[PDB]
Amino acid sequence: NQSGNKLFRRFRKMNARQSKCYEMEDVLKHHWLYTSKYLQKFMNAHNA
Amino acid sequence: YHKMYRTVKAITGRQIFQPLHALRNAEKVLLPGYHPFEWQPPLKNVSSRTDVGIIDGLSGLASSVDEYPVDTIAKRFRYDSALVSALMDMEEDILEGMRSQDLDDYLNGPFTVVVKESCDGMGDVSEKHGSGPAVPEKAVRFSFTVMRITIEHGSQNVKVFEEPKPNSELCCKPLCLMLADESDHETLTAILSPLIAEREAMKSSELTLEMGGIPRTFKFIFRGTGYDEKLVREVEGLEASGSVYICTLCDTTRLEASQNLVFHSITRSHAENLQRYEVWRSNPYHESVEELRDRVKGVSAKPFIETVPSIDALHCDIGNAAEFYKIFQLEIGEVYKHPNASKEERKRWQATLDKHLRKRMNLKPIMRMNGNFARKLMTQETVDAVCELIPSEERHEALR
Amino acid sequence: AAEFYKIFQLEIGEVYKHPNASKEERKRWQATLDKHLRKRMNLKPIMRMNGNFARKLMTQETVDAVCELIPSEERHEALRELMDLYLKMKPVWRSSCPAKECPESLCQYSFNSQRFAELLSTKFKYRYEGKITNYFHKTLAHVPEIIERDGSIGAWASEG
Amino acid sequence: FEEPKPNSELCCKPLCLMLADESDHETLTAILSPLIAEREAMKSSELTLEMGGIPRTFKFIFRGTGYDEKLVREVEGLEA
Amino acid sequence: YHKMYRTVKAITGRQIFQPLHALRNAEKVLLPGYHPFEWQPPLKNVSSRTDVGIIDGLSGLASSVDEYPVDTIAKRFRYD
DNA sequence: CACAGTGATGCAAATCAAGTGTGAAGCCAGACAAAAACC
DNA sequence: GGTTTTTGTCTGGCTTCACACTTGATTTGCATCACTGTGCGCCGCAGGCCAGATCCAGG
DNA sequence: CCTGGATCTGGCCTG
DNA sequence: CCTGGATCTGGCCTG
DNA sequence: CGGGTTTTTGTTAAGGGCTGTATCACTGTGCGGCGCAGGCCAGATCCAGG
Ligand SMILES: [Ca+2]
Ligand SMILES: [Zn+2]
Repeated sequence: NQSGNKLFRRFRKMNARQSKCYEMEDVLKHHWLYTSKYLQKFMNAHNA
Repeated sequence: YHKMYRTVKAITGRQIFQPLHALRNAEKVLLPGYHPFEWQPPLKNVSSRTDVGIIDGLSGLASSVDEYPVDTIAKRFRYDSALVSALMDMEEDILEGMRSQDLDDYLNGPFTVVVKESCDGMGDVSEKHGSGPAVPEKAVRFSFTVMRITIEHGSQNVKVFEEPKPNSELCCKPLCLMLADESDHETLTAILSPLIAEREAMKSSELTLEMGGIPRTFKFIFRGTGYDEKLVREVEGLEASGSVYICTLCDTTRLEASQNLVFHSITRSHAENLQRYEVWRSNPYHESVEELRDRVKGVSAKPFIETVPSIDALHCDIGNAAEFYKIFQLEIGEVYKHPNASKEERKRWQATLDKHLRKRMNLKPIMRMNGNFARKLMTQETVDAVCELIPSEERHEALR
Repeated sequence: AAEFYKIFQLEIGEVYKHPNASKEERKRWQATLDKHLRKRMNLKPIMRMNGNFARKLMTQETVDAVCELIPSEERHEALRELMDLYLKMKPVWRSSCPAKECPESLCQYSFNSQRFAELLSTKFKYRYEGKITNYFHKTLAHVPEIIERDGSIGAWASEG
Repeated sequence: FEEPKPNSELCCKPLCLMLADESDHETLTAILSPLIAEREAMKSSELTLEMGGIPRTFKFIFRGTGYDEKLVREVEGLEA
Repeated sequence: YHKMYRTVKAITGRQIFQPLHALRNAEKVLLPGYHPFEWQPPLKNVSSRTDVGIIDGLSGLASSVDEYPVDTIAKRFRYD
């Protein structure tokens, strides 16, 4: 969870709309997608 | 990504990457609220509708001026939608685990999932300009991770999934984001109570879910362990951190823990704290204040989050390292022979220890203890560098 | 921006009528201006002025949103024509080439400077009689000479 | 050539990065005096540079505009 | 970049991006210390070496125990 | 009048599936025949 | 003028690729919205709990 | 019984 | 002139 | 059934160049507060020498 807190500041500054009514939705969506394991079997498919 | 794609397509001719909207229309398979599922006992007080994703975290709080004022912003998934999207994400790994454990693929046994909860408040986030509520400058993140998945076969349970990096930043999945104080109780309960409702609902059901052409059934075990000590004291209805009652697992006082120091046993649980708050509130024996606090062993609030009694490991590192840091700073001054000391003598002991730690162990000094400082500090090289500054040698062998 | 912020915070408490006040009264006027400025002008209260706060604060609608808090009408007229003079004078030192972006505001900068100076000396006698901040002196005194010398000031700024 | 967007972050080209304090004067002068020596030398000469098949000739004019009021008062030798 | 290049070459079979040793070798064309140039007259107290890149901004400030304690790190380009 | 993001939305513009039967063009054949940049 | 190169030609006939249009039916591109940050410093704090020193007024 | 200087001392200007 | 409960108070526990 | 026979595919080692991966001491997310540092200067403010 603390490493998730490290991700959260990065996703809040770099991957969100800069509006107070949109930032929590965009940050929640990106942090969902980043931890998604279907998008992680792709990046180590060179190890096949 | 847009200007990378634009440059690659405008230079090399052909379209190697994909445009943005294709990524948008192919990311909806991975967000929650896409797949069908059902619960075989339908869950109490939550709809069976299966296309809800990013919903508001306030759950329709009364935002009128005639009410208790709210000023926070909260967005959350539904808990069952997040669980099914996580399981359909881990689908392929589940299949490969059932292959590699010499099982079949077409089983639909009662898969027991064991998941881990974590909640922790962040500080120094900045509210923006513009319209909106008077939002505080903190944040609370509730997130979970899927620790292991077993299945029952024959009479033994085999592990068809076990997470390799349980403390990674890639496996904790976010669930509820809000901007409120960790220690402000009321808005914290106002946001977190729907999540607890969904959890105590789905703790007694069987999720049926299609995994590659076959329906399969999952049961769940929730383990709340990713909580720091302060939040366990706050939401488990126990007292504050500096009380006479220290441990969140056993019933002992601070002076008793310095006389026995080893032999205890775990006694605190969630049902016990609920019954003890009922004892405190009802006062069914008509005792005084202090005899009642002895009777209830420090429970003075209603516990509203069920958790497992355990030990946070990271903060155990940091706390033990700061306690050893104070021991080192107190041994170079020989406080066992100078039991009285000024402020400035202790300040000078601290400055001497800081200079010698930078000279020896290449450590810059910090006021807030970290984890890397804690791992670099708890060596034998640091006790050699500190033993260089003690005049005695009995203190040398004791520190060693 | 910080000097106009102190002028607003000092004009709320009618210091021209009450030349003495405790620091708690200054704190009360600060909290009044801050919560009313979050309410009516969407600016959260900040500790250090930055450039975006200066860009949103130096508008006529900020004067329109602060003159509700101050009672007198002569004070409204003084603040309004003060901000009008300052916004006549700002695009000369902010434009990257002011002789080809705003020559009409450039050619009469001296008149707006003298009008701003006499409105500081007369209507705001309680603050700028015997002392003046440096950037006010640089702004009112020199910049026709600098814009004759080089050509621009916002091009030779330091935001890069 | 004219810099079209002069206050960009794409055109402030870095030259020297030091881990000093601008309050400190000794280390600031010690690090910074080579660059001032080079600049003072380059103010009075010509550069010959081969630019697309042809040798061409340059000469420079340095303008120190990008200092705040505190650093100008602390460097040019005036009072605080 | 290494992750992106590696998995794009692993998926498409082709080599769309260059490996980063080729990026490093094509990087030095634009870093300082590449081109020939001639000052006219030569610059005072400036060497005529034309291959000087990232140098220590201390410029050989004496770091012994006997004299003034310096505690800064600096890196700089030669100005010309 | 700082300036390059920050992502979702929505409107416009570009492409394309399809019929079948046309035009336009590259190019095979070996050989016959002028421009031209050097001695 | 020689010498080799460098482009030109032929007509019969072969495949190869573009297009004639239209009406959805997509796919792809680009503005638009209201905001961000870099513009300054400093140190232990906050929150809470509790043994122990002050204290202050009534017997 | 000042009183004329030493000496604080809080306000103001820039980051 | 006690003197024993009010009332600070500074130090220690977690972040 | 298997010698013949034609090709496939490999090894031999001395050099070369491109690409891949290990190695090195380190990072950050673990906590909160505030106007403050530095420098200058007019206005009180104190201190002993009569
Ligand atoms: Ca935290
Ligand atoms: Zn215990």
